[PDB]
Amino acid sequence: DKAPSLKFTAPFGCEIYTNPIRAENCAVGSIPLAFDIPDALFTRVSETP
Amino acid sequence: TLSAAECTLNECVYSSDFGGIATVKYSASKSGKCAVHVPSGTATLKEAA
Repeated sequence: DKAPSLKFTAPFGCEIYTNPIRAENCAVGSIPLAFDIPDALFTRVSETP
Repeated sequence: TLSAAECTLNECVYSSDFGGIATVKYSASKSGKCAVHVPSGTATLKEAA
């Protein structure tokens, strides 16, 4: 008697894997992304439609 | 002799170089050359004709 593993009881629908011990696709929180785009990639308005 | 001309600023950035394009719709009497010029100091024209 050991109860179901974390594969079946982890909140947010995490997938529990081993080697290495990890959780996957936990639908909690948000990742704040920060982009640094150099000025070269910004073309002119006349070039785009 | 020019007639029915309208200027649209389809692009402008106040940069040191020629950072602006003006498109003029024209209905001229005949083909030829115009001495395009801005009497005011608001803008500097890349082309004198």
